[PDB]
Amino acid sequence: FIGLGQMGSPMASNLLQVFDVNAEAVRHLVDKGAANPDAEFIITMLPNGDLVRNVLFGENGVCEGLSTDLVIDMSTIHPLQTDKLIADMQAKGFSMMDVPVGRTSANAITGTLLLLAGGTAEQVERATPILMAMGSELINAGGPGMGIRVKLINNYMSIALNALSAEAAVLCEALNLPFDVAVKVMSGTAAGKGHFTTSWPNKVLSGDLSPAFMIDLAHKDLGIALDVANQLHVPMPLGAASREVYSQARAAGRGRQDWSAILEQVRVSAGMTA
Amino acid sequence: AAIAFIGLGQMGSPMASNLLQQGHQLRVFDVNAEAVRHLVDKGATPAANPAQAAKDAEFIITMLPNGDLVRNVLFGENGVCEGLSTDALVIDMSTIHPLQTDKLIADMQAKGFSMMDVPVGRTSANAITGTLLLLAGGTAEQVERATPILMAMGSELINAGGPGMGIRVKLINNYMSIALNALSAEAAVLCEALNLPFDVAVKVMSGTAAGKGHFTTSWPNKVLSGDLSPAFMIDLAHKDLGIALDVANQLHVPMPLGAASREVYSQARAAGRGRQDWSAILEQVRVSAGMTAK
Amino acid sequence: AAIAFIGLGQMGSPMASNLLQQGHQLRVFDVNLVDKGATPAANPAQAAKDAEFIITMLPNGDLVRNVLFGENGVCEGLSTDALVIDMSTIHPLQTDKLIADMQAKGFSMMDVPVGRTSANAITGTLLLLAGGTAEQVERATPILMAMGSELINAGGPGMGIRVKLINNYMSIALNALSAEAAVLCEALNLPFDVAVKVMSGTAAGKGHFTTSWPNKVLSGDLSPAFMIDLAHKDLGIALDVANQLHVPMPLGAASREVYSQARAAGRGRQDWSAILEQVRVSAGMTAKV
Amino acid sequence: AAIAFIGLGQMGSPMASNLLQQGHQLRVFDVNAEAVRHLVDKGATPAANPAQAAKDAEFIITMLPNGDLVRNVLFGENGVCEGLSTDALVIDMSTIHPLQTDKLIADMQAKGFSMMDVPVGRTSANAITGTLLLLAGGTAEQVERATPILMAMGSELINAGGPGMGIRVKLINNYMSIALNALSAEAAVLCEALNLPFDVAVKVMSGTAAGKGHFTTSWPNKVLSGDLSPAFMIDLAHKDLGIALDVANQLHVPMPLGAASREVYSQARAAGRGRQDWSAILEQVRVSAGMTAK
Ligand SMILES: NC(=O)c1ccc[n+]([C@@H]2O[C@H](COP(=O)([O-])OP(=O)(O)OC[C@H]3O[C@@H](n4cnc5c(N)ncnc54)[C@H](O)[C@@H]3O)[C@@H](O)[C@H]2O)c1
Ligand SMILES: O=S(=O)(O)C[C@@H](O)CO
Ligand SMILES: O=S(=O)(O)C[C@@H](O)CO
Repeated sequence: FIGLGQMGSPMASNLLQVFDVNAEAVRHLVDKGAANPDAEFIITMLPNGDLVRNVLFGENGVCEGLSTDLVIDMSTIHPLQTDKLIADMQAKGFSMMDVPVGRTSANAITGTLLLLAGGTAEQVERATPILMAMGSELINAGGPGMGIRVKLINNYMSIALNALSAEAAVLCEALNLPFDVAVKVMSGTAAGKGHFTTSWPNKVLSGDLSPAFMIDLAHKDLGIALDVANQLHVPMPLGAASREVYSQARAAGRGRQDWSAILEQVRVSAGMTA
Repeated sequence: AAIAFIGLGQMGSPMASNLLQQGHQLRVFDVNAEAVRHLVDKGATPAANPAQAAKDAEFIITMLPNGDLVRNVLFGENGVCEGLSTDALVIDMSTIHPLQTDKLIADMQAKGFSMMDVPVGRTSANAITGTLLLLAGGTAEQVERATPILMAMGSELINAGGPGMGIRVKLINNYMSIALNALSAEAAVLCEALNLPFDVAVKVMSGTAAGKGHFTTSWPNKVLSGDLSPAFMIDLAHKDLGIALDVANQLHVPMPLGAASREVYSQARAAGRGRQDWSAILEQVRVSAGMTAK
Repeated sequence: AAIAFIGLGQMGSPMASNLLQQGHQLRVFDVNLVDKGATPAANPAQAAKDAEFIITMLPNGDLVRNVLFGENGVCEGLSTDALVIDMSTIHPLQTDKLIADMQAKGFSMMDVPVGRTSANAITGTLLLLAGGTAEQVERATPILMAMGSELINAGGPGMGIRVKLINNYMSIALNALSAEAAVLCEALNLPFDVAVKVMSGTAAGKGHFTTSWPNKVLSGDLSPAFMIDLAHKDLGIALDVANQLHVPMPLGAASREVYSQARAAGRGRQDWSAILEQVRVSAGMTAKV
Repeated sequence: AAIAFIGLGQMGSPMASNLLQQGHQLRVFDVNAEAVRHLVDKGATPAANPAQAAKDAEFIITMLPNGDLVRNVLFGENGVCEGLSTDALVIDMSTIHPLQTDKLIADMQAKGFSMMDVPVGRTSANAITGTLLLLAGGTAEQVERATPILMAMGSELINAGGPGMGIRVKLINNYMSIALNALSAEAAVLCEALNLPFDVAVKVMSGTAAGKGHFTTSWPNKVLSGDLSPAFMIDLAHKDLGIALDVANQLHVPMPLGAASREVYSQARAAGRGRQDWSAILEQVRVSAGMTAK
């Protein structure tokens, strides 16, 4: 176990049923059961992909003391950094898999993390028994580097959504609507349940852009929301940006398409095809 | 009961159709005569204008595209006001500006008339099957009076808890879902650009705040309880957002909402919230809007 | 000349005052100048009776319509020989509709909104942004030069409001961008005066309109002087630094996603002036180059 | 003088060409052998790698796309450090991350070598004519030593006032100019969508802060003098921005920078700045960045 941070410390604690630069962190794990990296499994849980590399390949690195018999990076790092590390370890005969975790440090404590299993379909079994104690659910990401990839998508979505949710909630407060009422409504719609499993499956994801809710009408409602926010001085940077995305969809002739067609617009914007 | 229905559009037409199916007597108006004709086939009496539609109706329903057309249908040349009785109840089910709704409810309360806001959640497919989400504003008395009529058009009613609270919860819901659609698109195209099957992303996000939202997950026992002690620190959220935007920018997936959201997290860091729970972003947006800190 | 003036606000009041000072005869109305020689009127209609020129200076295009076409409106008192001058800053499409709805009833209407502040309204040194026909601008110029010091022929009906909006959009948004650059400057402990000296030698301080654009994108030449890929990369460095120093840069952040869209569309090796072409395509216009 | 020049791109090539024209001896390296060949025709000595280029050079110039390629050219396999003397002066004229520059200047100061940052303002058109703006970081001694070499590539030099201050003022300049290009595009396309000739817009904007900028017009005697009394009120600026965004949204001209800018003005209004001069936006962005109000 390399890394005794907000996630590392409780994860290692659940295993006890070790190296870190902070001697106090070392001391806390010793009083629950190494100066640098004959173990079957190396787990790294470190803040960035540089520290992971410097802990595997640096002066007094893991590689110098590692056996030819899975290294599991559970860190949140750059996917391309993960790909290069898995290849640079595959180059020297060693096996490396990416198993980052979903959910927070509260779930790390209770061993109820979402385990986001990258690496080979075979390789998942080899580490799976060990890591299925540290989380409550495992998702087969379906290849090397797919673990960190689905972690990034999930974290992007949840972190940005928090900012958007804040704008909606303070506009709610500025309009003197109890938040409890907003939440009750939004829990029954895409607002609370998301579009991924509601508006998208039978429309854009099925290649059907025939309208259930038209982009023009969505665009118009966004205008009302931004007028209200601007008269009540609730800054809504995400709302403001989102209206200009809808505006781009209108410019491209998608005005009478279903709102799920925004997905197709962002695909075109990224230089993808239909 | 005797109902006037003005606005026979994608929503209006099947809503009015469900009222007739439930044995109500409808006077219908809309500028499109074909829309009028579809409801007349189904038993509605046609009216030449809003005034005629409103004559001796207990309930006046408007379903129109904006608050100006609602005003011009209530107060304009041959308006609802000209044919309305002081005993009737006006239900605007339109999505319009909440402050336009407040002014219309007051300008109808000024002339002895009763007006309530009952906008709807869900689409035209649900209007057809009478399974709309009914977002009932107006007084508890007005909601009780109107509920029997409303339950012919929708399968669920939510008491929004006052005049104008119906349109407000509609606006908050629609703001959230319309903007979220744009954010969801950024996540899905970054997913595709990284060659991750989308079904895998959705499976993962369905188990976290990404798919379940923050309102009922990260918020209740943290910021909404006045506890800002970190479960997930703003600085770490800020860092992960940076990685996402670096990747998107290397793969040329434009993420305007992500990019804006990082500058919100940056503002939270500048204000000393870096070691607070990510739910503290709510407190940052409240301060940013000139509200008193909780 | 015989003038009706409707709207005696922060701008209206001193503008009408300068018209009287220049020996014009004013009928004035406002919902809330007589000391200074104006005849008061009970409503727009009365104000308009036997006026050659009707001036409106109101906060929005709805109040302009309700003052021209409403109960006791200007149309009620206007002659077919008179000229309506809306000097209000309102929606351009609202101006177009008002000029047409007045041309429909035999009345003549031009847009002459004003640039510069209420200090300039007081001294009669406003920037006059003269829309309307060449004839209407000639006819109105003598009246207008009593309220402003400089007149710009916008070159048609509705072009007055349009050039006001474009100018004000550009300057108001630029203020926000300039702020981001200046605070990042301070966060890096670079004296501002040094940054300004440097930026005065580049498009940063001189702008792109008259520097990098004329001989590149505006000439249909997209061959690089400065490549979009490198511009995109520099924006990345700026946002990383700002994010480490907690200087929020919402305009920078948005701008990088615009450059990112230009890269997605295959413009990475084009000149940075090609961003104009990208925004034209984004707005559903036909590509020029 | 004996100069090593590594990076013969859109900037590098003509800069090195101007050094040869001024009778300096250049050892040139680039991964593109055709770029090497163009400067060899003009009198340059080709080198197989950075090391060879650096052997017995008084001045080492790097002009590369990013700070990683600069490091790999200075410290990599057959790097500049392998052929560099303790007597030479390394001048990175690249646009890279300021912290990457600080680390490179320190990692070269650690091995007895001298390194300074002299990035350039203006484009490759100015590189060709030797009229670059030279943004001289490093010590005043290093700037004096390098100035005669530098003045062959640029027409003016600005003493940025220390190591790493060259790249810092380059970043401020480049941030401003790159983002301004995006904003200028929004204004010009809204202009076209409204069927207003651009030349008319430019004539007007040339007489205001739109064309002249705020730094030297609206800011000096207001916010930069500590005076926030209005010439143009934030509320009025906020209103005009709203009209522009309504028009753009009706004509489907996407204006992401405009839309973001209005939310900045909105934050200024929430903070009580509505009746302050528009120059007070500077003070709002300072507060947003956690700086003390001036
Ligand atoms: N283009 C401008 O207007 C301008 C002006 C001022 C500053 N800058 C900055 O100056 C730098 C150079 O810009 P440019 O316009 O010359 O770009 P460019 O891509 O035309 O020049 C880069 C050159 O470096 C070469 N190169 C890349 N990696 C190399 C390596 N490891 N070893 C040797 N050669 C290598 C490339 O082949 C190319 O010839 C960048 O940092 C840029 O942002 C650009
Ligand atoms: O993935 S989420 O649960 O939204 C965030 C948590 O994983 C913190 O890293
Ligand atoms: O200095 S600017 O004219 O803003 C751009 C050019 O120098 C490229 O770096």
